[PDB]
Amino acid sequence: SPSDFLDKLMGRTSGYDARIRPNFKGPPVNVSCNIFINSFGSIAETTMDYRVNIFLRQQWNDPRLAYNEYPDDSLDLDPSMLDSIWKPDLFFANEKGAHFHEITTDNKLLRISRNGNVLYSIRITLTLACPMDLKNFPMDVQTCIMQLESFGYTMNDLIFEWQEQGAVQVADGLTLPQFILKEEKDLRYCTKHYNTGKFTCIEARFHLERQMGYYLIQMYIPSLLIVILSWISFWINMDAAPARVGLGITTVLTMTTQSSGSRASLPKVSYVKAIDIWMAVCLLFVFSALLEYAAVNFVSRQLFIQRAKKIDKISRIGFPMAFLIFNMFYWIIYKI
Amino acid sequence: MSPSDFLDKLMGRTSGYDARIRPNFKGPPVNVSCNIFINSFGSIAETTMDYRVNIFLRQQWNDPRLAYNEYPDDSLDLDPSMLDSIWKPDLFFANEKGAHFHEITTDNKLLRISRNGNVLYSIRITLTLACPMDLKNFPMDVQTCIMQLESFGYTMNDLIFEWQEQGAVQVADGLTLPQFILKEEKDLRYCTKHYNTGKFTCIEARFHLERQMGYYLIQMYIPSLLIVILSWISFWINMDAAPARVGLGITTVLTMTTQSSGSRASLPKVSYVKAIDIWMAVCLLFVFSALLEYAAVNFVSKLFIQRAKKIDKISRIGFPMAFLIFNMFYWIIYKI
Amino acid sequence: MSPSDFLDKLMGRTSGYDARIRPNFKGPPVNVSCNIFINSFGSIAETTMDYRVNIFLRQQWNDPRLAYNEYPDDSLDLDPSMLDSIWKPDLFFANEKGAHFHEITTDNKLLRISRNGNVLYSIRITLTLACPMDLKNFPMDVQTCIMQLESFGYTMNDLIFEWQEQGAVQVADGLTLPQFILKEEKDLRYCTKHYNTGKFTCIEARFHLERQMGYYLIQMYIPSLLIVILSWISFWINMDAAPARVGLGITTVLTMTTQSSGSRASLPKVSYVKAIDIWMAVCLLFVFSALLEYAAVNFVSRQHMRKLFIQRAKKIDKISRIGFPMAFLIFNMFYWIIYKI
Amino acid sequence: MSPSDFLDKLMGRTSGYDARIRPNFKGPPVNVSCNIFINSFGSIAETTMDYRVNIFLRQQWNDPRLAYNEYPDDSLDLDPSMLDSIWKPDLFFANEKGAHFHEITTDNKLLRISRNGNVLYSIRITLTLACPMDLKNFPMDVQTCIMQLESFGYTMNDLIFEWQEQGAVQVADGLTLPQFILKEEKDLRYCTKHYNTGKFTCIEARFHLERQMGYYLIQMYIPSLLIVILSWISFWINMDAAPARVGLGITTVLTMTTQSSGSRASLPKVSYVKAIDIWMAVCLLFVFSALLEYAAVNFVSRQMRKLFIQRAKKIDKISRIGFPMAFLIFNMFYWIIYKI
Amino acid sequence: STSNILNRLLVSYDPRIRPNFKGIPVDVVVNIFINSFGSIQETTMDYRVNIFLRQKWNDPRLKLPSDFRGSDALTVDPTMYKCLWKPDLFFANEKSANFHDVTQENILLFIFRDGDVLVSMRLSITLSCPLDLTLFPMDTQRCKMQLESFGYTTDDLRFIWQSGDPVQLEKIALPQFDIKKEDIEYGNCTKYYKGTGYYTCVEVIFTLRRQVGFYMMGVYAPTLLIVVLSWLSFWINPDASAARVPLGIFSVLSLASECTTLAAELPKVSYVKALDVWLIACLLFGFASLVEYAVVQVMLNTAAKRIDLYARALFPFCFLFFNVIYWSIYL
Ligand SMILES: *[C@@H]1O[C@H](CO)[C@@H](O)[C@H](O)[C@H]1NC(C)=O
Ligand SMILES: *[C@@H]1O[C@H](CO)[C@@H](O)[C@H](O)[C@H]1NC(C)=O
Ligand SMILES: *[C@@H]1O[C@H](CO)[C@@H](O)[C@H](O)[C@H]1NC(C)=O
Ligand SMILES: *[C@@H]1O[C@H](CO)[C@@H](O)[C@H](O)[C@H]1NC(C)=O
Ligand SMILES: CCCCCCCCCCC
Ligand SMILES: CCCCCCCCCCC
Ligand SMILES: CCCCCCCCCCC
Ligand SMILES: CCCCCCCCCCC
Ligand SMILES: CCCCCCCCCCC
Ligand SMILES: CCCCCCCCCCC
Ligand SMILES: CCCCCCCCCC
Ligand SMILES: CCCCCCCCCC
Ligand SMILES: CCCCCCCCCC
Ligand SMILES: CCCCCCCCC
Ligand SMILES: CCCCCCCCC
Ligand SMILES: CCCCCCCCC
Ligand SMILES: CCCCCCCCC
Ligand SMILES: CCCCCCCC
Ligand SMILES: CCCCCCCC
Ligand SMILES: CCCCCCC
Ligand SMILES: CCCCCCC
Ligand SMILES: CCCCCCC
Ligand SMILES: CCCCCCC
Ligand SMILES: CCCCCCC
Ligand SMILES: CCCCCCC
Ligand SMILES: CCCCCC
Ligand SMILES: CCCCCC
Ligand SMILES: CCCCCC
Ligand SMILES: CCCCCC
Ligand SMILES: CCCCCC
Ligand SMILES: CCCCCC
Ligand SMILES: CCCCCC
Ligand SMILES: CCCCCC
Ligand SMILES: CCCCCC
Ligand SMILES: CCCCCC
Ligand SMILES: CCCCCC
Ligand SMILES: CCCCCC
Ligand SMILES: CCCCCC
Repeated sequence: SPSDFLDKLMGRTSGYDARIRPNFKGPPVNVSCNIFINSFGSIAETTMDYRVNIFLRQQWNDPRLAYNEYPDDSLDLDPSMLDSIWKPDLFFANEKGAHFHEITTDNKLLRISRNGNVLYSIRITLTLACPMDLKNFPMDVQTCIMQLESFGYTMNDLIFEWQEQGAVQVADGLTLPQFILKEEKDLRYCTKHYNTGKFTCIEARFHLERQMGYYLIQMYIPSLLIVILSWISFWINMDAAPARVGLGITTVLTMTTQSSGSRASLPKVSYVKAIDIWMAVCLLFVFSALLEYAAVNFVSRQLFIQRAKKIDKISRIGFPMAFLIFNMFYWIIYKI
Repeated sequence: MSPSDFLDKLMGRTSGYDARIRPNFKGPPVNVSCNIFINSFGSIAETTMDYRVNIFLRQQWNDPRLAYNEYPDDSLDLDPSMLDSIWKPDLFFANEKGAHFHEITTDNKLLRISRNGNVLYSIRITLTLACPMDLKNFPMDVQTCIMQLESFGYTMNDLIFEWQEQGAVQVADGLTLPQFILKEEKDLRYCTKHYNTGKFTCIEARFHLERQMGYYLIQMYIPSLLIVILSWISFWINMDAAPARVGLGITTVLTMTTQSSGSRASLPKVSYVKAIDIWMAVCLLFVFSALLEYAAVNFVSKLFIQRAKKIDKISRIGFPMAFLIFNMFYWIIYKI
Repeated sequence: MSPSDFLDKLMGRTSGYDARIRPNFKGPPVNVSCNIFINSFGSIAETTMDYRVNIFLRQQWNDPRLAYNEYPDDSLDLDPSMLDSIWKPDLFFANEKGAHFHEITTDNKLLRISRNGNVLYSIRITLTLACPMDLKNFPMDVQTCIMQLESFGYTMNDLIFEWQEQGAVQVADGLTLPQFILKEEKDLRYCTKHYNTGKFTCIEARFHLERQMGYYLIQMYIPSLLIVILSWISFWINMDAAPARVGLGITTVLTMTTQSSGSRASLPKVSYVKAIDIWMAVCLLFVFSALLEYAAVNFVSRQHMRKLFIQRAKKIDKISRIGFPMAFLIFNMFYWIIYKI
Repeated sequence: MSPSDFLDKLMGRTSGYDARIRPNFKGPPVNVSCNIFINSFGSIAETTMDYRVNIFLRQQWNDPRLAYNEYPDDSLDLDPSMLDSIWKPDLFFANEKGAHFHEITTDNKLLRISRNGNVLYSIRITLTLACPMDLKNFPMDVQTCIMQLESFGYTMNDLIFEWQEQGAVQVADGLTLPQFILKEEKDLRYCTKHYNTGKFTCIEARFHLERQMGYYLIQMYIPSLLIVILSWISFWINMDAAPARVGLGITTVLTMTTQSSGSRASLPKVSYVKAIDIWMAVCLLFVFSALLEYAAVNFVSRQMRKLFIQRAKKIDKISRIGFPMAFLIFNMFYWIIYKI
Repeated sequence: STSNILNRLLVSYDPRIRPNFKGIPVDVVVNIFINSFGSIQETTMDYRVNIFLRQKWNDPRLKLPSDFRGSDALTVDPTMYKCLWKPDLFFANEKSANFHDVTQENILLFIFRDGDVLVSMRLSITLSCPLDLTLFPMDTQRCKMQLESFGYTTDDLRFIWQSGDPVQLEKIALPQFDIKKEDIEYGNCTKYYKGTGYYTCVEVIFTLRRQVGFYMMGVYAPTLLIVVLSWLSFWINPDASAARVPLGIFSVLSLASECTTLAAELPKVSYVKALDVWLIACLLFGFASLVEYAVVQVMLNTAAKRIDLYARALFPFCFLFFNVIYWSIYL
């Protein structure tokens, strides 16, 4: 009978104390883990965290769970009984909040092999935290990690290792806005040394590059348009003082508004980002254009007309080259 | 007769019904015919790329050991507070992104055991499903958001999921949505996936969502046409004066930029160019080109006056035709 | 004798009361008379089209196997801790959109078994129901948001829901709402659902909600009126101030564009044309026409040895100056009379 | 010596261990030496005056009725499924403002019963603590946010809390924060409460938090300096360009107003005057006084006719040579005060 | 033994029977200790208080045996209240309340010799109080805290405030408010739900006075500055349109934008408030300045000097008069 077999293997008439580790008073029981990213995404910048929907699996070895009745090797079980089995108590060191999934039933899987291997796959949804470096903000390459780590035992009682092949699998249709996930995923070690002993830890690194399309368009094209607007502000008659000063005014106001929006769209980090330098240089160019026009007006008001026109002409033929060389240096430095 | 005794004999303490083993154990798998009932669709959040649905998921398998002959009735209705002591399917939504039951004044489950062994089961879930969206034709897109019913604990060889033959996905008659509209024909294909731990059965339903132009059409296109007409009137001024030509033009560009910021503030940070973006950029380009033409005419400005006036006339005659040609071409491209 | 013995005899171990079979089993259905007590409205959101209500649902069915005779009291009161061991109806709100109980220092249930068998049951729920709104007359609309009590586990022939004849939907005494104001008359229609499985009982009540025009009126009509008068005082100036008038027109056009953009920030992206969008469009059109007529006057004046061009430009300016305000008054009268009926 | 028998004998059915009476009952109170470990700090909100800390609270009391003699090991380890049947202290954070446990793949509790009777107990909590902030020196403040460990069920004579002598408050190695930087010294004071129902215990830790000046400095001082210099170059222009000067002054006034409104919008609606508010007010006052002195010069130039123009030019030159000096004096005077 | 006393007390003690089942109603005294008073949110008409709710009744079935040592008090674990009858005291203003269990469920329970019990559980109640936004920047709201029973009528349960200090706050220091003295009036608040009976109710009324500082620094100074800017726009009188119109334009636009921005946060109440009155009046003064310039232009296009001198003389006086009237009325 299947009920009698389950009862004798586990529960009342079994003698299985679901409180003692396998291989007690001996070598530690290694727990081979392998996650499966079901759906990535939701990379928030303000909260400095991302949400991942993992399909975590792990398979240890329990010697006191061997059976001999059924000829099958991989006997599948009911996710309503795996609460009466000793299980690893791995926790994510930077979970920042997480929960199970229970829809129409629990979302656990149990599979006891013939020799004693026990598969265990639950469907967790983490919102992990990863410190970011926004120095090269429009073209940054983030590295957000998860740290699988035990909590109950010392290293001598529980060791975590990844599978040799296919440790971190990725869904075929996994797509992201903005960022794009790389292919290589490092599997390092994170052995912790707390005040209460050594606790095992394994971490995986996800290299996350950022697509430059949206940022490029939205906060680069308007800047170029405003710079060209200032350039055509050079291309106007000298006598139109109110017109030129007003056009300089609207260029300055547009740059200020765009800089405020760009700085308000990101967390208030201390250092200067790669796009803040671009905004600052564009604003400085517009302000210097207004300054040089005021200088031309002062010189003309005080042979004076000839030198004012010469200054205007050298300005008109000089700022475009300076802007081009600045653009070339900026793009060559921030693309290496 | 005692209904309490009948229920206890059928299942519970003095029954021998072990509610942990699949019906027809070590034998053929059991189909779980599913048919949902969407009570309230909607909440199409574009920023997070997800939507909320309130289904009445139903399923009816066949349990041979639940056949009864004591009661003369066939469709015996049971209590939704005691169905936790039977075998139940454990289907989960592969892209649920979080979901919960409903428990108000009582549980919201239904149970109905037929005479032969058919068991109805209709719970009331509230999902917030995830569907990647494609925004190439942003105002005229045809979105395809799906729900993937899929089992978790049992293998494909131990389980088959199928949709009901007739009327599988029912829709509330009074259902209505803002923005999108739900189509009548819905696709119901298979999604049998091959995980690393075996083949799991899966069934998905496709929901086709058109987009109403009304809000977007009016509020993003009518102002653009008005500003284009304003630019044409700016062409229709004679030699006039600076404000006449420049002013009219200065407003036109300013408003079309306001239109830019407006069309921009409501979408996720997507990389590729949208469809409304093309129209908005072309409108801005037409306004800027009218301003540049006016300038060139001013730079040109009795023979030079005659040629400048002829250029102005040929512009006022040709630009509306070019705009009409562009409008027709754009609409035919995005309406096929 | 012993209250504990009485409780155990009436339900529990030494009772034989199975709290899984409905009263009048294999017989007529058990009607459940319901009457809510709206403690407080609030949070009537437009973005998500839902309103949060804190109802005080009560109901009273007839359970024959709860009769007692030893006690002389008729309205015997029990505890909200032992009502789980009795049969209860399983009504759910078909458009609840999420809800939860209240559990502070205890639960918030009440059990009151009467002498004959009537059982009162009054739990305290906090619903956030969903009601599709009609925003055609958005600043001057009257809404109708409804709740639908409905059973799920049983059949119309096994469970019928009815409202009380007198005082079916009470209202808190000092109840007030921001924006909307609640009416006095509330409809009580029927809601009998026909699902695929069959007929399930449902009963609904309708709350007629008008909208106050104070806030919308003030802070979305006064600025538009003031900007229109700004265009008028631009009209009331000499024609030599071409840069000044064109700059004022630019500012006013930008202001109306910005205000119209800020109009829709707090409303859903509804397809059809609202009530106040027409007003904003007409104000924008009036400012646009003011700038346009300035352009026309500049064209006429500069079209020029005759003073007839200047004379006709001045005549055009004067006639527009005296005419616009009348046209705005006519539009305002038409709009108000047609949208206040 | 079966593990199943030994665990039951030590606690549970065949033990006689009543997990409802404190150790050393009807006697001296039991010390509970505590030592937290900041796993991940941050999320320092300004509007709600709260910060989220992810601790790893540990505590080790002495229960004499848990001693064992069978196993030769001293640091015996027990089950996170067992500690619900032993007496535990009930410390609660007096300013928790909301908290929750952590349960992923299992609970997150550690139990370690020593040979003599010491019982280690380390849970993983994620508090969102509340600390009132003094925003007088807002861009350069040194905040002090605290947590108060304290039980809830006993009296002073029943349960004593103390900090560990060496290494009481540990910090994760690679811990970093946006904006603020967490110091090294952490005061460990006493916060013993005297409620209406008796004297209760209260141990607190102080985290001194400085504020980095980068973002605030750049994004709300560089534009202000640029606009003030724009007002100065408005000074350095022709007197006849009345519309140009008026427009430039109006633009500077509008920019300062918008920047002040934006700066005020990122902080709670506090009553007193901040440190950046003084700077923004002074910059706005300088811009307004600049436009006003232009207005005065324009009035003077109109109303010896030639002498009036000469004195107007003299006033303009005095303004253009003096304003910047006054602004430099104000800048030095302001920076020397809010740095001491 | 040690716990045998409480086992004997709780054996044959039915927790489903209130004390004096057929006798007089149990008199429950209530004491509240506000550990931390939260920030009131004008947007949603609610605030978040954090109290150490305390109750104390008399249970004759829980008299301590004469063999009990210790003077009067017998404290027990927080995990034992499940076997004791407890009043079903609930808050009638709560929106979404919460318990508190960070390490163990925070409930204290004292038992005296005469049978009195003292439950001092901790809550995180989130009340709702309807504000009165007339005189908005200078208002004194009164936000309540109603405690009432649910499942027992007045014949069984009644709540009486403690004869000492029912509220024991020590230091609060709200970010934008300040509470000094409050009244515990409407002590009796018993409600009568139709067809059910009389339910006991008690009520605490606070006085959340609002500090003017932020708003006096928020709108008063910028608006006064803009009005003075319009005055100095009068002062120049260059008769240059391109230099005189933009000042009035900027004044009007800045007033409109500031009004919209500062009103985009308060709840959408429908009645004139002090802030709206001030903004409307100052915006009207700016518009009247622009109309004055327009009339100067039309009269000049008796001289413009006379009318400009009159305006420069009278607008500062009129504004000062309005300011005095406004402050006197609203203070
Ligand atoms: C349906 O269920 C029966 C049950 O024995 C099974 O044999 C069959 O494979 C299932 N699938 C089909 C063909 O519907
Ligand atoms: C409920 O009312 C229906 C309609 O008259 C009736 O069949 C039934 O007797 C009532 N309830 C009872 C007593 O079963
Ligand atoms: C610490 O524990 C000892 C023994 O129980 C007790 O005597 C002492 O009073 C406790 N702590 C203090 C200093 O109160
Ligand atoms: C409050 O009034 C009710 C209603 O009459 C009454 O039953 C009760 O005795 C009164 N209690 C107090 C505290 O005055
Ligand atoms: C809801 C009453 C509305 C009364 C008419 C208001 C008219 C305001 C505009 C006047 C020009
Ligand atoms: C809700 C009553 C509203 C009365 C009218 C207020 C008008 C305020 C603006 C006056 C210029
Ligand atoms: C509810 C009475 C409204 C009276 C008319 C108010 C008009 C205010 C605007 C005046 C320009
Ligand atoms: C220009 C007149 C505006 C007010 C019209 C009022 C019409 C009557 C309304 C009755 C509710
Ligand atoms: C490491 C300190 C950085 C301080 C900010 C520097 C800003 C430089 C750019 C200013 C336009
Ligand atoms: C806390 C008292 C605040 C008084 C008002 C200060 C105003 C400063 C800005 C003036 C432009
Ligand atoms: C109700 C139909 C709406 C059709 C699209 C909007 C038309 C706007 C016309 C001004
Ligand atoms: C760069 C995006 C091109 C999109 C397709 C071509 C559009 C032609 C519009 C006239
Ligand atoms: C207290 C009455 C307020 C009436 C509306 C505002 C009048 C403003 C006049 C300047
Ligand atoms: C059904 C909407 C038709 C909109 C037509 C607009 C025509 C503009 C010239
Ligand atoms: C909108 C303001 C009109 C002012 C007209 C003044 C007429 C004076 C004769
Ligand atoms: C269905 C709304 C029609 C509104 C017509 C307004 C006409 C104004 C002149
Ligand atoms: C952290 C010190 C900053 C000093 C800034 C001085 C700016 C002088 C114009
Ligand atoms: C409490 C401060 C009141 C200030 C009133 C305004 C004084 C000019
Ligand atoms: C500018 C006048 C202020 C008056 C304040 C009120 C004095 C009683
Ligand atoms: C990789 C993106 C290069 C942009 C160059 C713009 C001139
Ligand atoms: C790899 C991208 C190089 C861009 C060069 C731009 C000059
Ligand atoms: C479809 C209704 C259009 C009304 C337009 C009014 C100007
Ligand atoms: C800040 C303006 C400087 C002008 C210098 C002119 C020589
Ligand atoms: C010119 C002011 C310098 C201040 C330096 C403070 C460290
Ligand atoms: C604390 C007040 C400082 C004022 C400085 C004025 C320059
Ligand atoms: C692929 C990005 C194209 C952007 C063109 C402006
Ligand atoms: C890292 C600094 C780059 C500066 C480019 C102008
Ligand atoms: C269906 C929309 C057509 C728009 C033509 C301008
Ligand atoms: C302007 C032409 C529109 C055609 C739509 C099918
Ligand atoms: C030119 C294409 C017309 C299509 C009409 C349906
Ligand atoms: C919309 C106003 C038109 C006036 C024509 C004289
Ligand atoms: C505290 C008063 C500050 C004034 C600054 C001008
Ligand atoms: C800004 C001060 C001006 C003084 C004129 C006499
Ligand atoms: C603005 C003040 C001018 C005073 C002239 C005597
Ligand atoms: C800040 C004072 C300036 C004075 C100019 C005359
Ligand atoms: C930056 C200071 C400039 C001073 C010119 C006189
Ligand atoms: C509106 C003010 C008019 C003043 C006329 C002397
Ligand atoms: C701003 C004050 C003006 C005084 C005129 C006599």
